[PDB]
Amino acid sequence: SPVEWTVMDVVEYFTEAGFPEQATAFQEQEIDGKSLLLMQRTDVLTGLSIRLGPALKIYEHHIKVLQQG
Amino acid sequence: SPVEWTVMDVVEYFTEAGFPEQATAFQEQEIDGKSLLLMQRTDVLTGLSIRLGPALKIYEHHIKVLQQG
Amino acid sequence: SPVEWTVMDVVEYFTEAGFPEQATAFQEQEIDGKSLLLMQRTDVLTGLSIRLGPALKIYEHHIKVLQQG
Amino acid sequence: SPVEWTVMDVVEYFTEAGFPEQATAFQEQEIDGKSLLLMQRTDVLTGLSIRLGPALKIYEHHIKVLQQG
Amino acid sequence: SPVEWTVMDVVEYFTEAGFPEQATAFQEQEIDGKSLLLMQRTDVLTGLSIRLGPALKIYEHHIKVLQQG
Repeated sequence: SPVEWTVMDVVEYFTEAGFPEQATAFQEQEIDGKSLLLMQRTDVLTGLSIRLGPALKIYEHHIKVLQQG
Repeated sequence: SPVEWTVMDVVEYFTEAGFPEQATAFQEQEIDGKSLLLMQRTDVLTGLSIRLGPALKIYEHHIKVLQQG
Repeated sequence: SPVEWTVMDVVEYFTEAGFPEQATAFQEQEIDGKSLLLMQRTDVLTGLSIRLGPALKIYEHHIKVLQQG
Repeated sequence: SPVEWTVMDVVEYFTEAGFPEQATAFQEQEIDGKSLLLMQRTDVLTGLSIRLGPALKIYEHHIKVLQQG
Repeated sequence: SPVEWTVMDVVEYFTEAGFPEQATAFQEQEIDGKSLLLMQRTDVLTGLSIRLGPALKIYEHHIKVLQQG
């Protein structure tokens, strides 16, 4: 079902996961669930224009978790 | 055949494929079919100045598909 | 343990370590101890906007050491 | 042999090779024949500030060919 | 002994090696001998804000040589 998430679904997920400031970057880059499942580490860390601290946790604890589950 | 595509052909491909806003980047970077078949992942995600969501699908389901065909 | 360090704990650590000018970058990027243990080499050298000389020592003699201890 | 080419020699080569617009970037970056033989793929695609399309051909059909000869 | 070099020692080295314009970047990035021995290729090519041609020689013929000697 993550593969079916809209951009707004992705924004809502990261808002509810505790990254409401960084969630808007997924809207800015038009990242839906299908694109989310295609992202690699450098895409999150350097491609979203977000601070490195949250970016590291967004990838390792959510994007990577989503791609593996 | 992609290898013979002009820059106009590459722009038309991504427009017809549903990326009309991103197709502009292929004109800006003067990417013909021969250059298209040389592109790697980071060239699409960071070399076109396009949004990451569309860039991820452009590489995975189009540039990669054309190169493997 | 480092995994529980706050952002201000991280800034304090690098201040005591002799990088007080670079310590502000960890505050800027909101890097706590959990984020610190997720960092890779390029994150320190290109993601903190600090000088390269201090960045190389910060990674080799502190971040690496903390991740390996 | 290319290893002896001056910066101007490199500029004239790419001018004669059909990349006159991109040839000035080798003057800007002060790339002589010895530097040319040290370049890797990302150096051409991101280090010359040239368009991606021409840069891909410049690496694949010229710089790589000179390094492998 | 290279590991004991100060920042200006490094600046002096690259000036005498024939890179006086690029030697200033080692002062700007506060790179002493200890930091010089930690540098990798991409640090020289993208982290010093120097022209690519000289940067390629600086890494291959000097920084790599010092690290291996």
